[PDB]
Amino acid sequence: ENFQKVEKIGEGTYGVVYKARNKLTGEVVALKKIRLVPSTAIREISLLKELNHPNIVKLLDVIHTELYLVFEFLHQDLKKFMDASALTGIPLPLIKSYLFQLLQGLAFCHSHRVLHRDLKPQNLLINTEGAIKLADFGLARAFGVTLWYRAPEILLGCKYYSTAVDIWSLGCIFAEMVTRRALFPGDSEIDQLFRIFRTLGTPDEVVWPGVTSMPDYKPSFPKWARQDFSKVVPPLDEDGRSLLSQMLHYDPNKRISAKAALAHPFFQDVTKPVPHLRL
Ligand SMILES: CC(C)(O)Cn1cc(-c2nc(NC3CCN(S(=O)(=O)C4CC4)CC3)ncc2C(F)(F)F)cn1
Repeated sequence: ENFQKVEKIGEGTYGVVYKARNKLTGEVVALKKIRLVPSTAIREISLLKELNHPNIVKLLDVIHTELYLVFEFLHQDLKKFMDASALTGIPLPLIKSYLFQLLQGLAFCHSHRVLHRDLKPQNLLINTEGAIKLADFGLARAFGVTLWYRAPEILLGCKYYSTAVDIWSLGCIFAEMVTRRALFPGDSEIDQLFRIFRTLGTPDEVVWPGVTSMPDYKPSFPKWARQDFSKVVPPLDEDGRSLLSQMLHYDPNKRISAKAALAHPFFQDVTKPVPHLRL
């Protein structure tokens, strides 16, 4: 009744997303219809209405009548942009700008103990003004599949994972912007873990204390040597490779925080370019 659906723009784990217009006000929004409401989800989603930041997609309204989530609408995601930019690549100053802004978004959310848990290029939304924003923060915790961006602690069965899972995912996305190919495109959970291990080396107690005690760890995992890191994201410079290395540390406690990543020398020359978007 209150929204005219314009077109289907996405499908998440929790429901279909439509571009829609408010019939009273004329505001254009993204309207997510949540699939099959538990009272704890209502309370958790209501708290996310408060979590406002320029690099977080705004949750405008929660409508529990007879659950719909009304979000800010952006015109493109980073997957479509990367695919449009595949001949030439995204220029490094724009990659750097986007990574910086996404680390600002993560630093804000993490400072409020809110995790994303499922970052992927389709969750990263851009506009014509050079902004990039994170979509879906806090929904995984509120409500309770691409594996390519999943942290190794998740894949090894850790129940009580941390803000570090989002840094991992963002490092994977960073690498993909630079190289124009997904870093770890696994098509099952074991294929995902084995692709990580084939690049970064099979983890052991030296690099990741406690790893051999993790729920899904098996002593029978093959033991791959770690690849030379300059083979992973050529031709990214040593500042970018250093930052990526720190985002992809196995040990979640060693992995760089969003806040510390913002201070990395890679961002010494950061700027805010505007992308040419074809809408
Ligand atoms: C993935 C998910 C799980 O995040 C759920 N999901 C959420 C959205 C969403 N989408 C938009 N805008 C769209 C962005 C993609 N582009 S595209 O590149 O032309 C198209 C993909 C080819 C169309 C416009 N704006 C806001 C949101 C929200 F606020 F809801 F996040 C889309 N899917």
